[PDB]
Amino acid sequence: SFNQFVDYTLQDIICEDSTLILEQLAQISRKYEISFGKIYVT
Amino acid sequence: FIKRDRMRRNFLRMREYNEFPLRAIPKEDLENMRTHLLKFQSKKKINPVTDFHLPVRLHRKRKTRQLKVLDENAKKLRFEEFYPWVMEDFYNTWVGSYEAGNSDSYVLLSVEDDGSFTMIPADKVYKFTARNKYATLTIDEAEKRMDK
Amino acid sequence: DLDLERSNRQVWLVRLPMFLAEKWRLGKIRINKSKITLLLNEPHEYDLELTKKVVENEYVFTEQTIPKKTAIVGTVCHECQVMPYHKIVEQRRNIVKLNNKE
Amino acid sequence: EGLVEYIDAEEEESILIAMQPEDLEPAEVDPAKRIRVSHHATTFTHCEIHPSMILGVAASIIPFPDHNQSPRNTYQSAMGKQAMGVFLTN
Amino acid sequence: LEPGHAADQEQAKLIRSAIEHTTLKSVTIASEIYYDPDPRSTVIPEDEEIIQLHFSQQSPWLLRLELDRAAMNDKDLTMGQVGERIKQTFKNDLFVIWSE
Amino acid sequence: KGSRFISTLQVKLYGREGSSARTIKATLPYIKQDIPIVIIFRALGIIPDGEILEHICYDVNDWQMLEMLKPCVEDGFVIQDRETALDFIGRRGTALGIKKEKRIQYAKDILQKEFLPHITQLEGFESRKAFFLGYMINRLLLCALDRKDQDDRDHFGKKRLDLAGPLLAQLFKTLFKKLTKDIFRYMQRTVEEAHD
Amino acid sequence: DGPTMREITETIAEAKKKVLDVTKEAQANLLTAKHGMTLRESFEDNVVRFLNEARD
Amino acid sequence: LPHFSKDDYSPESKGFVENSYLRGLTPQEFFFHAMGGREGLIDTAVKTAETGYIQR
Amino acid sequence: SLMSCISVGTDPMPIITFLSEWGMEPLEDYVPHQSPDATRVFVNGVWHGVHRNPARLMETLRTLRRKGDINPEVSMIRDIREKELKIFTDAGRVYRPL
Amino acid sequence: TTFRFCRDCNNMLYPREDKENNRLLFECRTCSYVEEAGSPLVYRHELITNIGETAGVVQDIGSDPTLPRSDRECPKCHSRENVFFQSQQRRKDTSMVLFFVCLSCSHIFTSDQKNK
Ligand SMILES: [Zn+2]
Ligand SMILES: [Zn+2]
Repeated sequence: SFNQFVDYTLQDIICEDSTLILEQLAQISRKYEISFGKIYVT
Repeated sequence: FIKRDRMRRNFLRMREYNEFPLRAIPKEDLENMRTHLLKFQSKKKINPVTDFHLPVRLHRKRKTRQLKVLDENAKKLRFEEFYPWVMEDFYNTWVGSYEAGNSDSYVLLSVEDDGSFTMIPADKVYKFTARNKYATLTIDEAEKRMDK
Repeated sequence: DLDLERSNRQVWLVRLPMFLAEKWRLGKIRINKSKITLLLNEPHEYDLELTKKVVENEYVFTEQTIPKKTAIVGTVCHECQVMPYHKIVEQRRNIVKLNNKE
Repeated sequence: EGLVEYIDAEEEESILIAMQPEDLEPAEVDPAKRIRVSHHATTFTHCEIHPSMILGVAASIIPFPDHNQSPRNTYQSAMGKQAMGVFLTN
Repeated sequence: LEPGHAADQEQAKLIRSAIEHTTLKSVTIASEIYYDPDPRSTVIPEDEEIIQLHFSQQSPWLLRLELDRAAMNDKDLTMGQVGERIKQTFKNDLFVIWSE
Repeated sequence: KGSRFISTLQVKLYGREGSSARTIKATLPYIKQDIPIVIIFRALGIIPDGEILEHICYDVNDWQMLEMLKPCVEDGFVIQDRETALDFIGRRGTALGIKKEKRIQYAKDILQKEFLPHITQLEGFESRKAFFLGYMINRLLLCALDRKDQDDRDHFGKKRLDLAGPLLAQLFKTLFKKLTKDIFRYMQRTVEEAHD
Repeated sequence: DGPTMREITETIAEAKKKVLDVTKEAQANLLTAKHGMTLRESFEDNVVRFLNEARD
Repeated sequence: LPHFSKDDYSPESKGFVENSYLRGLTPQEFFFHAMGGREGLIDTAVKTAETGYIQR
Repeated sequence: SLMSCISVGTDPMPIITFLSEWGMEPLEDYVPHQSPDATRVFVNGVWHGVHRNPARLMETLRTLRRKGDINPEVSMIRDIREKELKIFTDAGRVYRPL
Repeated sequence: TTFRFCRDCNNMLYPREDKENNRLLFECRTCSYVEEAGSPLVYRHELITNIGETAGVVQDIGSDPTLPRSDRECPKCHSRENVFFQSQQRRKDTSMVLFFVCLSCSHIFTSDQKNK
């Protein structure tokens, strides 16, 4: 279980919420996005 | 009949037809024109729109930084086209629907004016149903009627 | 003002394995009788299957409360599907179930 | 090689497990031997690797458990957890 | 048991029915709902014979039902008491005629 | 995979044995009350009564299931249009979708999204959702007609064991979620206040 | 005793025959449950009663 | 058990042990005796819960 | 039990994909009257269509599992009397060798 | 039972009291399509069950692994190999008769001596 979880599943949870986007108007507007990549474990 | 240990050394002891050439139709129309599959549930033999009626018209029918739910664009674009396709006269009626099960991997064999074919995939599929042919509906009286 | 070119064009739609599906994103029909056979282009030779000889109330249209330029191609004469050469396909099928991730 | 299969509870519903391989798989006396059933049935699909393996970790240590009143086995499995001994070599 | 009527096999069987709840559905097999054009004459043949027996303006529905003999013959009874019971249950409006 | 919804659709065979009103209501999530299922068949897009039964009683010759289906069918007489049913369902649960043009579209939201988090959570497969529902009510009549035993829920095949892997996962799933929300908060204020 | 063990086996075996006949009788729709219990209900009674009798 | 064909009401299948503690039980028999033995434990646990409470 | 092991769960995608390529008639196009004797196919309790010759299908599957084409932890059950074929790849099932 | 349906409308047909011709019609409550009644029967309840007792028999039932086997003959087929099972109606009141499956003429005979 633990090895399977560490190897495969742990990457999944990162994937489903990797990105969150933020936008604010101007006076053309601008928008900000933060995204997650591969997971690395020491 | 008891346990054993000394069997190991035994292992050491054991040791006509119509060829129609094809070609993908050019892509500029594919940008402008999207092709889909039409289907009916009339149970009719053909149910051709030729016999349906004339005319025919088929068409669909200060805040700060904020956490917004996400969605893949094609679904998001598909989220926006929620208007049902409707063909009418100005009296028989037809309304389509999305199936999303077999619009993915299909390329059709258009047997064109020439014997050869242009092979065309399907962008979408739609399920048009004959509706209101008997033309009865009680959307408002139903709530009262259910008490009898 | 929907356009109807013929609405009687025959089409033989086919379900294909992804390996066949992805490769098309020519043909040589050697119809034999009901021993339907198909000569693929070069690599294997996979025949056609009589998925359903007659298929009704299904039609092909194209589109270009606002309508668009809608044209109708025709009807599915016979729903078909590829008959997967096959040993390599079976080998490919076994190979297909042996992928992985990073 | 596909000589031994993996089976869960649901899969057990639709199989026919023979108890001991040579006891039953081939077709066809000391009274002190325990009386067993025969292999009248033929359409088997699996045979138990060894019936004694249905026990757990604590239970397995019981000598001749099939010669005991079953709740006694439970008691031994309980105490066996608090048996003074040597738990690790370090 | 009754003091004098003790150790009497048959006498006990008399009482056995007397208290035992006997639902009509416990003997019925099936119920048939028919349309009969004549209140007197019935399309089915088995119905016509009994009619003149109790004979010699009514709804054209027909209700017929079937019961098991042995289930009846466990708590043995007669349909004659059944019918008047049914009659006296609601009224003599529900014209009921039963097989013997 | 994904938020591990705890949506537990239920089917209720209303009406006791013998006594009338042997109609069957379901319970879609996020809905005020229970709903007769024949609406859902229309709601998912099965208008005629014959199609509804064909989605449940897979055998034509068998009729007792159809017999028990008869009352619930007539309970759906009041609706003959999917949208009418759909819009009506939108009324039936948390109707705060004040715009009626958005109130009826709320019904399609629940069925697509909140209804059966398994077989799909995209759009279009509404027919497939019906069949599973139609299959589900096929089982219920069978048990109600005593051709199958009551489902033993102590059977081990119906059990699953969650080891350290999944136990960490779901526990980690939430912990990671709270991390993101906090990162949004800091991300909001800097955009809010042009800070570093 | 060897004899006693053998006699035991006869006792167990004779019980099976009692069971076997009753089993088939049920399969021939012959067994008649007395008033107040089902056929299977009655069928189990004789079965269990035989085995307990046999052991005792 | 998966070791039996369906519809086997014979005593060795429905849970009658014919062997004796002197010469051990067969698995199918042995496993059954576990359930029968267990049922007492649960009951004895319950009686400690119930009888103790009632007596109070 | 000493032989017991717990399924870690796999991706069901290959099977379902493989199923379609071996005559599983898709459910969206299923017409029960037109195929009265169909065999419903489930995957982790998720109906994905019907079939018409399950016996051909079944032993074909097990061979793949025994070939190692299908991961051996994947449980699959053919229930003849119910006209139903089930497949499981869930994580957390309890399985033993045989 | 065995109730036809509408056409171009396809809905279940309620009965309609045809008194003038003194018969029974069947109406589609969706569209006014109406046709007669095919049988004088209207409704049967059938409190006791005698249908579905023989469920599961197909071309492949006898190829089941776990069913117990037997050796009696199939009467018409005169073949003395068969497979069998218990009554498929899982109801307590049901008797414990047996049903057998031929493999030669696939004739499905019960084990009853009372009424064949
Ligand atoms: Zn109609
Ligand atoms: Zn025969």
